[PDB]
Amino acid sequence: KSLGRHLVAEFYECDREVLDNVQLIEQEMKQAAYESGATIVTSTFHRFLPYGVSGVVVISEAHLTIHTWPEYGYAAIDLFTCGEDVDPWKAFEHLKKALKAKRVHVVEHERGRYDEI
Amino acid sequence: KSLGRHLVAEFYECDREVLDNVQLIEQEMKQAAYESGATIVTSTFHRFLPYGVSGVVVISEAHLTIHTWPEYGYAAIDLFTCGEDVDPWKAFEHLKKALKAKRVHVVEHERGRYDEI
Repeated sequence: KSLGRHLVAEFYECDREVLDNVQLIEQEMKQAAYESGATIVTSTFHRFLPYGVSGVVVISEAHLTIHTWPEYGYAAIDLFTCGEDVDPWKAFEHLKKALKAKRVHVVEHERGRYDEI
Repeated sequence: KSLGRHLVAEFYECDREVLDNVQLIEQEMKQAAYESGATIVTSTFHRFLPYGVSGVVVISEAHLTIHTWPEYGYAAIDLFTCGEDVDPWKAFEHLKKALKAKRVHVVEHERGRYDEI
């Protein structure tokens, strides 16, 4: 149907200690990419004091990104995967559990629809 | 009304040679980040084989990403920016021009709505 599947997710009421832990966030993001069966290309995570954590796990022709706002218990997550063998929802599940999100809103986009290309 | 603005764009019928030029793509992506008013934290580009370029420019609490499919003249672009000072539509303009897309579809998402946070 499409080259890739992309989940644009809003995570609310997360564990704020976790959202402010850059080493833990990177760990859980890499674990999520593994759960989805994705192949990791590179991974870069950082936390600059005035903010929360930001990071990206670049995968084959796609990416998993996260930007956290500990002060609001909120996280902006994007799970973009390519290939019928890579499931964005597996990454979503692991992350939802790891961040202890109590409320989520997710929009799923078909990136590169075959009838559009 | 929200922490950030997010453009999910589909670029069709792009200059396939540009889509497969990893150095040029990197230049236009960082330049697009400049024109939008964002602050680049880091960036990482990789070329997919036999064809394709992947890249992510991490900015303050956000990101700009691109995944190209030269064999289809298609590129999946994401322009997520935070702050009233950064406008994702400027990056879009620069990229539309750089890739010479002849048809584009863009969805704008509000990431982290204040009324939800």
